[PDB]
Amino acid sequence: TTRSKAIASKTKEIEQVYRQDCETFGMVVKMLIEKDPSLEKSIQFALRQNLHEIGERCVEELKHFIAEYDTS
Amino acid sequence: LTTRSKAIASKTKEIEQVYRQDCETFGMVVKMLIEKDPSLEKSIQFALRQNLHEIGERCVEELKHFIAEYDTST
Amino acid sequence: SETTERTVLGEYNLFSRKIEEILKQKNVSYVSTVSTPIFSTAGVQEFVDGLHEKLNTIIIKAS
Repeated sequence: TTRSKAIASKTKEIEQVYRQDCETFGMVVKMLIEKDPSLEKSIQFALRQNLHEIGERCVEELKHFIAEYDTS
Repeated sequence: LTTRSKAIASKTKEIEQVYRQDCETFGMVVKMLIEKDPSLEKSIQFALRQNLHEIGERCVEELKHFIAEYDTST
Repeated sequence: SETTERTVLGEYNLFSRKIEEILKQKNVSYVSTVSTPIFSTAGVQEFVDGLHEKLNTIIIKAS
C-alpha cells in the first residue's frame, strides 16, 4: 500500500550491499587463485559458506525490518 | 613549496590510501575464508602475501609513472 | 577457471530468490532491479609501512 515504497527501498539497499560483498569475495578469491592455482577447487567451500551465511544475515535483516515496521 | 612537490606529495597520498584500502579488504576476506576452512591457512596466507607484494610494486610503478609524465610535459 | 564467478553468481541468485519469497509472502511489493554481480573494471600493516618507505624514498630521490 503506502508502505510498499519503503520496503522496496530497503530491499534495494540490502541487495546492493550483498552484491558488493559478492563482487569483493570473488575478486579476492580469483586473485588468490591466480597466485596459487591449487586453491581453485578447495577454496570454493569456504567461499560458499561465507557467502551463504552473509546472505542469510541479509535476509534476516529484511525480515526484522518488516516485523518492526508492522508494529503499531 | 612548488606546484610539483605538491603534486607528487598528493599523488603519493592518494596511492597510499588506495593501497591501504586494498590491503584491508584482502585481509578481511582472507580472515573470513580461513575462519570457515582453517586447513587453508597456510596456502591462502601465502597467496595473500604474493598479491599484496605485487600490488605494492604496482603502486611504486604508478608513482614513478606520474613523476616521469609530469617531468616530460609541464 | 570460472568456478569462482559461477559460485558467486549462484550465491547471488539463491539470495535474490529468497528475497523475492520474503517480499511476496508478507506482503505484496514489487520487482527489485539491482544488477547481478560482475568481476571486471594476518597483519597487513607491514605492507602499508613497506610501501610508505619505498614511496618516501622515491619522493626524496625526485628532488
